[PDB]
Amino acid sequence: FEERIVKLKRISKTTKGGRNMRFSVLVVVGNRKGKIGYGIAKALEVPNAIKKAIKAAHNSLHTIEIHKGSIYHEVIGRSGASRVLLKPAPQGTGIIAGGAIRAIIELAGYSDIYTKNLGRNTPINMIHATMDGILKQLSPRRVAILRNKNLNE
Amino acid sequence: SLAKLGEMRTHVGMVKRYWNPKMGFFIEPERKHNNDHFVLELQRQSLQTAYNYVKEVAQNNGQILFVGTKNDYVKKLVNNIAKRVDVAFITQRWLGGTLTNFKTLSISINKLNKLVEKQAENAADLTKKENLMLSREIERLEKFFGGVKSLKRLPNLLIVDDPVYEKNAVAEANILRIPVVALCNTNTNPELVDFIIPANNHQPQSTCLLMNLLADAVAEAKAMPTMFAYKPDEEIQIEI
Amino acid sequence: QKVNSNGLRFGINKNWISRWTANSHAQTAKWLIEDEKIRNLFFVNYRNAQVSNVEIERTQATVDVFVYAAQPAFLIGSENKNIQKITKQIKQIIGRTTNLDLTINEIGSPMLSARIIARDLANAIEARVPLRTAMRQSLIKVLKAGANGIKVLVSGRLNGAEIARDKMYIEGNMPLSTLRADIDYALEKAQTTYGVIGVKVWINRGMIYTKGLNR
Amino acid sequence: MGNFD
RNA sequence: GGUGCAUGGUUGUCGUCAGCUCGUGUCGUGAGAUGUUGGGUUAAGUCCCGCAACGAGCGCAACCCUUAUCGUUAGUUACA
RNA sequence: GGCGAAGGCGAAAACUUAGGCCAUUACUGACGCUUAGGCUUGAAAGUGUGGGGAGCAAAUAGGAUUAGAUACCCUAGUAGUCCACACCGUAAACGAUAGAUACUAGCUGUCGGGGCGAUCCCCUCGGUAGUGAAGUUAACACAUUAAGUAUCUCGCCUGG
RNA sequence: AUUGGGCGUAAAGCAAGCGCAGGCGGAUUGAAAAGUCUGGUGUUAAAGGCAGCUGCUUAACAGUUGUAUGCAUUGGAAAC
Repeated sequence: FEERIVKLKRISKTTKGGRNMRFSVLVVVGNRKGKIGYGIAKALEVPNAIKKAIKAAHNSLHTIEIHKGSIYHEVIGRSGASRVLLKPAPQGTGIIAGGAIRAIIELAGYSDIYTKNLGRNTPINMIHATMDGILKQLSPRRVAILRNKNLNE
Repeated sequence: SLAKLGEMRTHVGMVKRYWNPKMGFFIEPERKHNNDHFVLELQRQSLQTAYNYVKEVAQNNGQILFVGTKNDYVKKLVNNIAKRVDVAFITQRWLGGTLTNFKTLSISINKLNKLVEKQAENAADLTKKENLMLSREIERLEKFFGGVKSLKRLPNLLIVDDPVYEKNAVAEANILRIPVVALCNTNTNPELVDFIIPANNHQPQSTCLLMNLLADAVAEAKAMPTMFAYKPDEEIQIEI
Repeated sequence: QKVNSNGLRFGINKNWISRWTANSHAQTAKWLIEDEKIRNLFFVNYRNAQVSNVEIERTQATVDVFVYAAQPAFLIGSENKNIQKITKQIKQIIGRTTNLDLTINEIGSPMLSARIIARDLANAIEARVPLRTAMRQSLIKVLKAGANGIKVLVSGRLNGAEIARDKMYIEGNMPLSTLRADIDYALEKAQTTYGVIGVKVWINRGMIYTKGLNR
Repeated sequence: MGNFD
């Protein structure tokens, strides 16, 4: 599809004889329909690292049902003292988030939600926090099933 | 029908008070003699469920693999089952990257097949030292791969004889979406296992009977009649 | 400090580059620079020649000319313009008594000729083609035809001082403790406004086991 | 899913 | 006439020691471990039973040459 | 190993006594948590009055160490090192976990009481210890003596 | 950092205890009246915001209409 890149961490490993250069790359894959995956790749060349990370992300796909581009109830993504709060938005207002969070939101499929990261700003931590937030949502039919009445009131 | 009781004389007993509360659903009373005792109704229901699933996957007509690394009695037993039931088997330590990855060992199985066809063609096309070296290579390859040579695609179903010592295999199976049945000894994690068989497996006297029952359950796929679960004769047991 | 594999495998595993001999220390230097003259002329003066190797055999004012080029369309070509000019120039540069009588015959799809691979890498380099795509193209063109191990190195600038990117790439089979590992090699000096880039390529021509002879 | 057949 | 504090090329060095990587998969939010991580053997990562790992590349050894043994083609400008 | 609010408390006693723990089927009935202020002690050293200096040893000296020996060892030696009065209140005064009421996987070792009842174990009320789930914490790691989720009151943190 | 942080090793638990006020605190019956909600009169000026109109070529802006934040206040609503 499109697969924007979000982080290009220039890193290396220092051993005897100096620092072997091997940088890391962050990618996120999605169909804009619910399926989401993310991938980390360390390599000494860019394109092979991108391919490896894309494959890894494609090997960890998962879908989420949609509520007209918004989230119907507040969720906060707990991740290593770095939490992102998600507050419901009206029926269509446009995207509002930080760059990595943004690309995450429009690749997931959503188009309107209030986002705010709390704490640090390490990209993978916000990625995991957003994953926790979106995963911990349950549909209204879910709570309908857990209760005797299975229907919208 | 099924689920006979009288012959199954030894089905309980477990190591000294290492049970986990996750198996407490299967221990109703309290035991004072440092052991455990299951309930026959639950194990008959589990046996029926296991029979249902194995007959379903036999109607699937897929591929099955057995694994085993603990006491050699179980090893030789599953070898027998392998030569009673056409199935792959493993006689040594389970190898990682076997079910979570296929190419890594598919290439090795293809190399073993290449060696097999080379040996089929070669009768006097090699020197002395290299012939013995290649025979030893064949032996080393079949030490881990000899049983597992009939699989050309990711396996549909396996079983687990001991969830404790082969936790690597059950974890790799749980990583993938394909199921697996386990001879669940008490204190094991039930969340990893999808079909639970609550019977003794550390002792061989129960493991042999359970293995024979599952072999009979899977043997119907060949139009080859069952051996036990309908025969009044008692099973054999010899140890010293 | 490493040894040259190409020179390592000469004399025992391949036919000779120049296997003639005459009286020594009387004129040997003259003839051994005169053959290098045509060697350099085919290696530099015609970038489209794609000559695989050079073979000169001199014997008392009688010389045979062995010329193997992957691209014959610029030595004979149309209206025979190239042959007369180059032969007259070579006759001027070697003497007016000998006979040339060159022979041309193509080799079997030289995707194992390291020399033309170095030529193509240069044609990329003076074209300012980036290293990565050029080396991928060369690796594809050498490997997809069907052959054994290759390894390529480039030494020098990449449009910038303080060289930080000069790597080694090997993607095949190449032993070094076995003379029975016949291989082809090329070293070339590409020219850029920033300097000279040394490109080296080794392409394995397979293992020649159970031969035990030099022809 | 018990229904691969 | 310059500047190896731009370069190619070649060479010294640790050292003819023996280690350095990669592919696939895994644990870890990450660095990174992972193979290479324990023991038996020499010069060795030489090999092997292992061990969430299976393999591949370089490393040396083999075929390369010389010498110490004999069979044979040749007995000359050496034997006589 | 046990008590002690903390530090600490080990030869033998008698005395005045202090706080627990366990069944409390008895009694009273919200009197229970905290408590900035105010008070109770306070490891060691030191201070000012009496014993003593047996050993010890800050300081001082002498002898070797290296260009250097105010330190590294040996000889002695200065008060103090205890028992009584009045101080001084600082400790890495450490479980680096403020003080109480809940609940939550297990497993093992260990002290007291009750009945059981030779020691050996079966339970209960408790304290003292490791192991180790979910769960939590950045990680180390914590866990029935929470750093888990709760809640209450006093203090502290907003860069060296 | 109430809403929206912490105090084991990153800055941070007073070395502890006895401990006034001060904040809390098992359960019920009944009256309650300080909070909690329903009611309007006084306001809370107007302007300023918020929305709708009117006009200067629309806008700037000006005006118009209502819009609310707080205490009296008299009925009542009974769990905290």
